[PDB]
Amino acid sequence: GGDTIFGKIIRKEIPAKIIFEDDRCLAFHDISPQAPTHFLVIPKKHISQISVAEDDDESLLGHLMIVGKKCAADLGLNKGYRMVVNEGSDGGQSVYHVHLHVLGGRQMHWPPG
Amino acid sequence: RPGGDTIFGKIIRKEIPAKIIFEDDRCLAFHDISPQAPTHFLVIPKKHISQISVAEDDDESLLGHLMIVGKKCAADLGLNKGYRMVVNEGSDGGQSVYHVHLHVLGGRQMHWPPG
Repeated sequence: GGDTIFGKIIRKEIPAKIIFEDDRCLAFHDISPQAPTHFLVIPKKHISQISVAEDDDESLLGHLMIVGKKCAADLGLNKGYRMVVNEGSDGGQSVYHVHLHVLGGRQMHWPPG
Repeated sequence: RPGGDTIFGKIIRKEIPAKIIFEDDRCLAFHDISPQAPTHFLVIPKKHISQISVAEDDDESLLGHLMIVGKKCAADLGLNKGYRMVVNEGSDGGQSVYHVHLHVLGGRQMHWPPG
């Protein structure tokens, strides 16, 4: 799981509002939401940041996006939504465990930050 | 015509020019014509998928390949302080071209919320 708060969430050591879980990822609502619906999809494998993901991680990263879009449909986001991965300081990455943001329920604007 | 006839299908088939960063059998990376950051490029599959909400379960590897190519191109472009990847879905997501595309933006501090 890793040495971050997201590792604690994976290990069920602190609570989170879990939306979906399987053997390789976990989706849960963001504790500081930026849209009426704002959740995260994270791998259970501790990849600290997208910049260090290996080629063998391709299917896992794609799995996060497929889970993300299936959860978005399940949460009723039929008008659309935005998916975000942050990397590093300029990207605004807040936890050094790879995570996919999914935001919806309001108009998302341009530029995306 | 393989890839469809959105602007991105035309770019895939070299019918409309673009500033290409990387190309392989599965995807194409090229700079955005209206950049929202000092570096702003797109990674698209060559397979036509209109939007992420209709991607199939067996598109997992392809979607992940977009992100791996995105981060490898970011490194090759010297985005050593980081970057943001964005996929827009539908009207609320701000989608304007219905051929799946991953944005990669960097070269400045990105703000929160992401739009």
